[PDB]
Amino acid sequence: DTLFSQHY
Amino acid sequence: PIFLNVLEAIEPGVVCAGHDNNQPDSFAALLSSLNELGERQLVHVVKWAKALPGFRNLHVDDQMAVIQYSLMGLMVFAMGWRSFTNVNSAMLYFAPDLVFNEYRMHKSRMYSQCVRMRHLSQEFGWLQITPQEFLCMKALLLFSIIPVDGLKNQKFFDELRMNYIKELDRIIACSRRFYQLTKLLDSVQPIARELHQFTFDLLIKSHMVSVDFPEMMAEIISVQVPKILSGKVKPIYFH
Ligand SMILES: C[C@](O)(CS(=O)(=O)c1ccc(F)cc1)C(=O)Nc1ccc(C#N)c(C(F)(F)F)c1
Repeated sequence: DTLFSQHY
Repeated sequence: PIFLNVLEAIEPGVVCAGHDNNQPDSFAALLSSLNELGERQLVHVVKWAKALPGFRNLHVDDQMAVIQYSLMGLMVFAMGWRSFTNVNSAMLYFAPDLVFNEYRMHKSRMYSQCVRMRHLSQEFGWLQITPQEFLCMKALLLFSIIPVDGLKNQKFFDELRMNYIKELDRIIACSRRFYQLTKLLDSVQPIARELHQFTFDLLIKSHMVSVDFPEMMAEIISVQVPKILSGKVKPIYFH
């Protein structure tokens, strides 16, 4: 969802 | 020394900002580079944190939360250490290509916070902090800010925090030392909070002042940082 969670 | 072996092994190396040092120090220019630098450092903080002893024990969502909440404090603390070791706290060494002299501090409109960060950087000299103390204290700063209502698996987090405190004490193994280091750790939080306030305000008015934020830093500022400024997410102080 979130850009961070997708980076993570 | 196993725990210290691991911290030294995983410590991120040098991160450049990509700052164009031929342009003049404008607010928008300096800011745009700090924001770009912040994303670059977050990419390294994530790889670091994922590699720290026990960190993968946390629920994944708690892993992501704690990195995002603690990123500012981590970046300030590591910056103060770079400043100390590179330029004896004479100037703020954000990156090799983004070193702040006084004029920069003023041009960035972050002067009061820069002064606090330089004071922190001097503390590293005034306390004779060792590279090993530096590394344990920085590892602990990741576990120093949480939702007042707790994390998804709060017990796992408390047990990790407890063990990082114990490692810091074992690296001190005098009670004066511990008072002073815990006090230095606490002094990071008010600086991080002012930077978070400045950062949030800047993002709200960013179109007006021509400051560029990478997409992922925008999301963090608008989603995570307001939990902190609203008091939902708060630092764990020792003192
Ligand atoms: C103004 C800003 O660009 C905001 S940001 O990096 O996008 C940021 C955004 C969200 C956060 F939760 C934390 C930090 C910033 O604080 N940059 C920044 C970059 C590098 C370093 C270093 N070193 C620092 C500081 F912590 F040292 F001040 C700050």
